[PDB]
This record gives sequence, C-alpha cells and structure tokens, in this order.
Amino acid sequence: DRDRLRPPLDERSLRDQLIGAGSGWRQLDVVAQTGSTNADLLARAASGADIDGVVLIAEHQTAGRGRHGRGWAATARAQIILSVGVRVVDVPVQAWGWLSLAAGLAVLDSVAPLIAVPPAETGLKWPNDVLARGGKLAGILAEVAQPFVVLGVGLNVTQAPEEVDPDATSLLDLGVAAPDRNRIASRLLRELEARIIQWRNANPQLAADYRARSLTIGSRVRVELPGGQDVVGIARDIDDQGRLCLDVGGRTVVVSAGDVVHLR
Repeated sequence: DRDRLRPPLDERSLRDQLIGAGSGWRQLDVVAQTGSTNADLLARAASGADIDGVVLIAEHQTAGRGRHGRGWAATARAQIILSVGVRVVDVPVQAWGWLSLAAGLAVLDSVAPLIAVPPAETGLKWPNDVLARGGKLAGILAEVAQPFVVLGVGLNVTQAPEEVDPDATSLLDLGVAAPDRNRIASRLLRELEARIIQWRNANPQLAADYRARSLTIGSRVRVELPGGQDVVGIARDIDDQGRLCLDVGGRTVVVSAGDVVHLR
C-alpha cells in the first residue's frame, strides 16, 4: 500500500485570507499533528482561552476526539482536519443539537461544487456524517464545554483508508482529481461561518436546507444509541431541536443524537 507526499496547508494564506476584518474568524493555527483538534480547543477553553471563532487545523491526527471517547489511526495529509470554537451560551440550550447538523451541511456545501456530476446517494446522515455514494466522506464531532461548543471536522479528501474509516470515502473516489486543501479549507470555513450565523438566528432556512440534503429522511435506518441499544425505523423528519423523528412501526421515537446505519 504505497502512499505519501501531498501538498501542505498554508497557514499564512489561510490566515490573512480568513482572519479578522469582517470575518467571524478571530484566529487560526495549523499544526503538523495532534491527537484531537477538539481536545486541544476543549483545553484552551479550560485554560481560560476564549475560543469563540478560533480555528485549529491538524495535518495529521492520531485519534480524532477529545473529552471522553478515544479515536482511531489515520494517515498524514490524506484529509482535512480542523476544529472551531463557538460561543453557544447566548443560544437556547435546546437548540444546540443543530450545530453539528449545520457543520455537516457546511462540509457538503464546501465539497459539492467540486464534483462534475452528482453521484449516487450523497448528502447528510443524521446527525454527524456527510456521505457520498453511501460512504463516509466526512465526520462531524460536536462537543460541549460551556459556554462553548467545539466542532471537529474530519474530511477525507485524499483517502487514508480503510479502517476507521471502515467504509468512508475520499473526494478522489468521487472523481475529483487534484483537490486543493487550501481552497477547500477556505470554503468550508466560509460555509461554516454562515451556517453558524443562521443557527444563532434560528433561521428556518437552516432546517430546510438540511432536510433538502438529508439522506436519512424518507428512508429506513438503524439508530445505534449508547450501549447495545439499537432502534430500527423510518425517518420522517427532524424537529426544531435537531432531533430525529423516527417512525418505528407506527409508533414515533424521538432520538436526540446517536449513530445511524441506512438499511433501505
């Protein structure tokens, strides 16, 4: 399995092209490597640091995660990995579930313009995954540390397969030949900033847009919740609380968050 090299993210470019003036991005760093962009930001938080609008990107990550929960093994520059701090305390606590939803929407937005022709099943899997042709293209990890939330984005641009990562998919696989990570990071952050603003405003557009690109709605899934608990039903729609309206044989189950696995 040969593989290596790849272009490096230019921090100086992303900085002066994304930080300050009008943008809601206060600060940006690129590191060669870390365990979890989320964990580190979660830590600046706990150290006193205002991480509102602070962006942190890793070239490589041993195990994407943080406060609670481990991770897995990946490969260097095979993907875009970044975290952003978001002040959430001014928004109704019942609405925080939408953040991870917005983030996944923002990723898909950043990427779609790259594909010449829409592939098979490619959209959003409630509540944390961006899929393309039924593979995991991107993962979204939302974590809370009042008055903050950290949004982690792991996006498979190059590849870095295939055990984490057990059925994911990289842009290359969707026929994008020479994806520029910098251009992508820049768009993704622009999409993110926008979606966040919407979320803060309780824009109804945010939910319609989500439902519009939802692969989960209309189909039949298994929702893996904490432990060996699993629910199988048909997703009808989501509520204003970013929760899944799940139709289990005629009876509705409203699961807040958790893993899903499209069956139908």
